[PDB]
Amino acid sequence: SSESIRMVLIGPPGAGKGTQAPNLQERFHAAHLATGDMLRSQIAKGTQLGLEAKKIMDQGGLVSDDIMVNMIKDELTNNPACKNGFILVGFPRTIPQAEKLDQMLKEQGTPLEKAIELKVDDELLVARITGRLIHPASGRSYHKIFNPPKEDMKDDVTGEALVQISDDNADALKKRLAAYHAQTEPIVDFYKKTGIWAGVDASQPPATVWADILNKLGKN
Amino acid sequence: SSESIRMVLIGPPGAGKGTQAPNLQERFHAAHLATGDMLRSQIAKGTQLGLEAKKIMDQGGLVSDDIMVNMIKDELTNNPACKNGFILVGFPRTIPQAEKLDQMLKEQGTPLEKAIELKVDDELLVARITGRLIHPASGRSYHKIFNPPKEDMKDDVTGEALVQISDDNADALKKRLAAYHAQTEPIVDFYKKTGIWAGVDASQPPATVWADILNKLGKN
Ligand SMILES: Nc1ncnc2c1ncn2[C@@H]1O[C@H](COP(=O)(O)OP(=O)(O)C(F)(F)P(=O)(O)O)[C@@H](O)[C@H]1O
Ligand SMILES: Nc1ncnc2c1ncn2[C@@H]1O[C@H](COP(=O)(O)OP(=O)(O)C(F)(F)P(=O)(O)O)[C@@H](O)[C@H]1O
Repeated sequence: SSESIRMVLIGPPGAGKGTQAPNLQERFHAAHLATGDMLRSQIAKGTQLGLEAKKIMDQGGLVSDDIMVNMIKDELTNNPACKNGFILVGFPRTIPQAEKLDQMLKEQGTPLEKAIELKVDDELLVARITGRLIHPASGRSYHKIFNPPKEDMKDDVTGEALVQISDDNADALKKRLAAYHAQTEPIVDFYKKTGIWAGVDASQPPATVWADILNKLGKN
Repeated sequence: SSESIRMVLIGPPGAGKGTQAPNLQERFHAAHLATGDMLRSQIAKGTQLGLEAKKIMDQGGLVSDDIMVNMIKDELTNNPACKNGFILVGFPRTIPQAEKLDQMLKEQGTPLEKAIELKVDDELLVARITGRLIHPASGRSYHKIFNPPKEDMKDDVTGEALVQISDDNADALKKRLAAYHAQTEPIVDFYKKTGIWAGVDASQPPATVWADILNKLGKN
């Protein structure tokens, strides 16, 4: 095993998934699989799933549980980086999706090993979301206080300007945190019942949260 | 005038919006605006709007209303193809969106000249969706029964294989078409109000529908 990870990283907006996923990524050289990013990449390719997703999506609807799970499957089966495990972010989001994912990873014979849930109190989140900065290109995020860029409003690797989002606000966030707890509790619960769940304290500085995770992972 | 147009093309899936859109382009030399494609392009280009849209939905969410109109406004202001006019397809879809789209075009100085609704019966529609073949790379559509390709499952101009990506499923179709109606009836009613709506029987053969459209537009 060791130097392979098949896991699911969950947490509310503001917990740092975008900050940890990349650390995990480089360590295990695993594939960082984001659902929306997979959706878009597939629509670009002119694939049957991509086109089917495209038409049902750009028509005011959502893509089916199985179209998602069939795409994840396509990725495991073809993505080059999917051979040293993966890091699934933002999926599942309903029980049946967690259900069909397990039933298909089962098929593939490559089960999830961990479901890391990043924990942090809302009050801390709606306060920390106020000062986030994203390199629009890479999506590399920084925080003006907690993980500041080395140069005033500049991306560490490109020297390009960082930007803050209009939705990066207290009111808008409160609605999203509420929605998050209501829909993630059953999935968290699903992962507890199968024994792969692990809580991590996301209230700690980045490097401490990194270490906490690397430890709950059990590799090494 | 005469060979300039600013309009919306509304109608149920399987109605024929994609099949007629290029005529309108020939006739008027204007841009084809499909919000779905607009969004995905913004996202991929690394714009603040791309960034926000890909944050909202990529977290299983629904992209504003304002992000949409503002993204359309970007097309208009800065896209050359949009200096002749534009053939807006698949927007608006709600009334707020219609009110917001109107308000911006009002401020802009270029309000819609026409809203064309493609009408066809639900029984036919499900049939239109079912037999649909598609050339992925170019997006060109065919119907294995009402408008077949010259060579079996082959794109007329490229010879490249066609695909069946229209969610070929019994119930789901009739259920979705019901959704379109409940969603769309107010947009049409909103446009008869504004005095710019024109309905078109899209059940007739393609060229017969185009002549109906061109006459309805009243620019020829
Ligand atoms: N341990 C930490 N302590 C304090 N701030 C942190 C910590 N880790 C990350 N942050 C940050 O708080 C903000 C949110 O983190 P990040 O942007 O990386 O992930 P998330 O907020 O979880 C999200 F992308 F995934 P999204 O909005 O998509 O849910 C950023 O400003 C980031 O710099
Ligand atoms: N008037 C017509 N008579 C017969 N077949 C037609 C006619 N117009 C279009 N078709 C077709 O019916 C199907 C639907 O057409 P098309 O793919 O062009 O538009 P629409 O279904 O209206 C859509 F693409 F824009 P969308 O999926 O965006 O909602 C295709 O199979 C195409 O061949």
